[PDB]
Amino acid sequence: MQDTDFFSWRRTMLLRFQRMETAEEVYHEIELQAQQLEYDYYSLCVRHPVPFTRPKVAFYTNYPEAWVSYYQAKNFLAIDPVLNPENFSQGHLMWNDDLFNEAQPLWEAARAHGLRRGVTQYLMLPNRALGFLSFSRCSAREIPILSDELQLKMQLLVRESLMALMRLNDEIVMTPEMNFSKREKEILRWTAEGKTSAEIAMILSISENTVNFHQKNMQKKINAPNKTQVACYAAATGLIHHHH
Amino acid sequence: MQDTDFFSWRRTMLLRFQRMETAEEVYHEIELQAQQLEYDYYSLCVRHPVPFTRPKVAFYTNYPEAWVSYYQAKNFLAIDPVLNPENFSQGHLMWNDDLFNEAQPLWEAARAHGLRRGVTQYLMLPNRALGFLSFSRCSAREIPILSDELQLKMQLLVRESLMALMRLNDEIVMTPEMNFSKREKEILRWTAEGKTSAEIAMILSISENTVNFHQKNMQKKINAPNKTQVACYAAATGLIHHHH
Ligand SMILES: CCCCCCCC(=O)OC[C@@H](O)CO
Ligand SMILES: CCCCCCCC(=O)OC[C@@H](O)CO
Repeated sequence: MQDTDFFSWRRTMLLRFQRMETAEEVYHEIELQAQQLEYDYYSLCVRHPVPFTRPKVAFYTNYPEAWVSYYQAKNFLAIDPVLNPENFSQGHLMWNDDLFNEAQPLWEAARAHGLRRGVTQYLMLPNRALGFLSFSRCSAREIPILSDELQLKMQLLVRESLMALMRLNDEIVMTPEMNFSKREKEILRWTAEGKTSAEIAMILSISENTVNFHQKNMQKKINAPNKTQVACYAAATGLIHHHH
Repeated sequence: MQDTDFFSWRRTMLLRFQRMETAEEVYHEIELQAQQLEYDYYSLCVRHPVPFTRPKVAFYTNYPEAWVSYYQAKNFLAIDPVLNPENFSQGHLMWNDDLFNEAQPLWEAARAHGLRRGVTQYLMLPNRALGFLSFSRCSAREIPILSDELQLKMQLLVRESLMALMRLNDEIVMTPEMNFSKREKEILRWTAEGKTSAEIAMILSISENTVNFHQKNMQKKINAPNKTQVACYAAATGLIHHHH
C-alpha cells in the first residue's frame, strides 16, 4: 500500500536533519516539530550504557527551568515511567494516568508545573544508548490526530535528531571516548573472551610483556584500574565490533 | 502530513506478527511479503555480538540450497557488502554493482546461482544483535515501485519478524542464555566497573568468600573460565541493564 504526503514529509525531514550544522539547530527543529503537533514543550533524554552502577543520563530540554530542577531534586528518574523501555510498544508510549500509579508523586508534581498531557518515543543507538524523545503540552484539551501518523513522525524525529547529535559529537549522546588502535582492540577481543595475557601472546605471536603494555596503555587512556573495566566498557558500547 | 493505505498496511501487519505462534509461520510470512514485492527469494541473517572473536552468524533462508552451501564454502561472509552496516543509509541498502567492487567473486557467484537483483534492510536488536533482512529476485527486469514505500515496508518487516522470533526464543536470534539472579547481576555490575572481589564485599556488606562463590557460580552456568568473560558477555548483550 502507498499514499504520499507523509512520504514527502519523510523525505523533507531526512534532508533537513542531514544538512544541519549545530546542536542548537537540532534542539530548535525539535522544538518546532513539537509545536507543529500542538505540543508546547519537548524533551530529549539519553540513558548511557556506562557507567554500569550510576548510569549517565544526559539531556537537554526547553522545559520550565523550575521543573527541571524539581525533577532532579526529588530524583523522579528512579520512578519515571516514560524513561522505562518496558512500558513501550513499537518504541511508542502514550501518557495516561494508569501509567503513573507506581510513581504518584511524579504525576502530581508534573501537573503542578504545567505538564498535563504528553507522549514519548524511544530508540536504542549504535553505542547501545537509549534515546527518549518526549513531547508535552499544558492543555488537557483534545487535539485529534491519527495515532499512526503521530507514531511514525516521532519514530523519525527521535532517530534523525540523535543521529545528527552523534555526527556532531555532542556530549549528550557521545559515550566515553576510547581511541584505540586496531591491535589494541584485537587484544581486547581476546581479553573479553576470557583469554589470559599469557594465552593472547601465543595467538598473536608477540611477547607477553608486549600484551601487558597494550593493556596498561589502554587503561591509562580512559583512566581505568584494570583490563576488566576496559574490556567491559568496550563491549558495553560496541567498540570490539560494529560501528564507531 | 497524513495519507492512509500504508497506515492500514502497517496496522494489519503489526497484528498479524503479534498473533503468530511458530517460527515456521514467521519464515512463511516473510516469504509471502517478499513475493508481494515481486521478490523470489528472501533471507534473514543475524550477527550475534558474542563470541567476540568468531561471531555467531545464524540464519534461515529459502535460497537455493546449492547457493547457501557455496556461499559458506568460499566464506563470502568475510567480504559480503550487504551484511556490513557501514554501507546502509536509514537502515536500508539497495543492491548495485559498484557495491561489490571489493567482493567481485561473491558478485559473480551470486549471479551464477540466480541472484541478479536484491535489497537489504537491517536493524539492531535489544540484545545488541544485528538483524539483516534481504530480498532477491532472479529477474533483472525493472519492477517500478516507490523507493519510500519499499523502505518503510521492509523497515517494519525486519523488525516485527525478529521481535517475533525473540518472543519465541528461536535459536537464530537468541543470544547465549544466562539466567542470573538479581544479586548475581548486582555483583557483576561492580565487576565490570573494575571493582575487585575485596571491594565489592565492602559495598554489598557481605563476606569476601560469598562474592567469590557467586562469581564462580555464574562462570559455571555459562561455562566460563573467569569473571572477565562473564561480565563482558553480560555487558556485550545488555544483561547488566535494559531488556531481558
Ligand atoms: C529528565 C530530563 C529533565 C527533566 C524532564 C523530564 C524528562 C522527561 O521527559 O520526563 C517527562 C515525564 O517524566 C513527565 O512526567
Ligand atoms: C548467509 C546466509 C545464507 C547465504 C545467503 C546470503 C545471505 C545474504 O542475504 O546475502 C545476500 C548477498 O550477499 C548476495 O550477494
